[PDB]
Amino acid sequence: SNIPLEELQRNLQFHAFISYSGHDSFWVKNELLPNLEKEGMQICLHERNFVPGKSIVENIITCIEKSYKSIFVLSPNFVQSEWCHYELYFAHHNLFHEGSNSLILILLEPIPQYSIPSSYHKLKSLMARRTYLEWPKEKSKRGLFWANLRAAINIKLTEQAKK
Repeated sequence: SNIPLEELQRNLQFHAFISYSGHDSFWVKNELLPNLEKEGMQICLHERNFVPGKSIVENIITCIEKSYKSIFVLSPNFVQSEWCHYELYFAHHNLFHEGSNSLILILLEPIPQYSIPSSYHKLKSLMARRTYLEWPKEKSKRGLFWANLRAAINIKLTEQAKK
């Protein structure tokens, strides 16, 4: 017995979600919030009252399934404080590809590579994704950040690997 198409149904719930830490939650809500909300898109951010009896490890990858785009901020407090919560991400690989046009990388703060453990493949992997956005120290440079962020989405990565 083959199930028809009518039986299977799929729909979107959110436009995009951001992944940050409480340490830099203010900046995200004082920069990213006003940066995304400005467009009027459904931004899925952290919110009290978490769903009980639901593993978070899966939510990390699920966020992309329920959302249209995945936004993550590269900060030190993330691996310094949320080294475990993020560690789970490692197990997840299909979460997203390299040539994905629905991901926004924002480097809120620098991160020490020497500290990056060999086991941390997801973190060290950044070495290749170093072509992400960086938060400027000057206020006048802030305009460039958002500018590059958008352009980065307009451009599509180029990767080719076959045997």
